[PDB]
Amino acid sequence: NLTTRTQLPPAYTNSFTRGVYYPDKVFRSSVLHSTQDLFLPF
Amino acid sequence: CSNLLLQYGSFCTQLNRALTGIAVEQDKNTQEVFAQVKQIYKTPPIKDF
Ligand SMILES: *[C@@H]1O[C@H](CO)[C@@H](O)[C@H](O)[C@H]1NC(C)=O
Repeated sequence: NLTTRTQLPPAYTNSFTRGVYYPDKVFRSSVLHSTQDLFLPF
Repeated sequence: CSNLLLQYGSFCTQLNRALTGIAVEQDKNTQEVFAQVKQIYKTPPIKDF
């Protein structure tokens, strides 16, 4: 157990243009592919 | 159902593009018919014709 604690209110931050992953394992170049999936909103 | 439709995709882009072209074409048609002159000549007040 650890007790040397000092709680603070939950800090927040703006996440922008983050959380994009390759949706498949196919090589694809010069394409404006569109997908629908579990993605992190901008 | 939207996810199932999404694999088509280009069909509806095509359809919406066609209908947008039609709408623009109509506003065109009205312009070319009625907007022949870009000077709003107001009618004279006295009708001595
Ligand atoms: C302290 O440790 C015991 C067992 O390791 C655990 O059951 C208990 O929840 C702990 N209490 C705190 C305040 O960490």
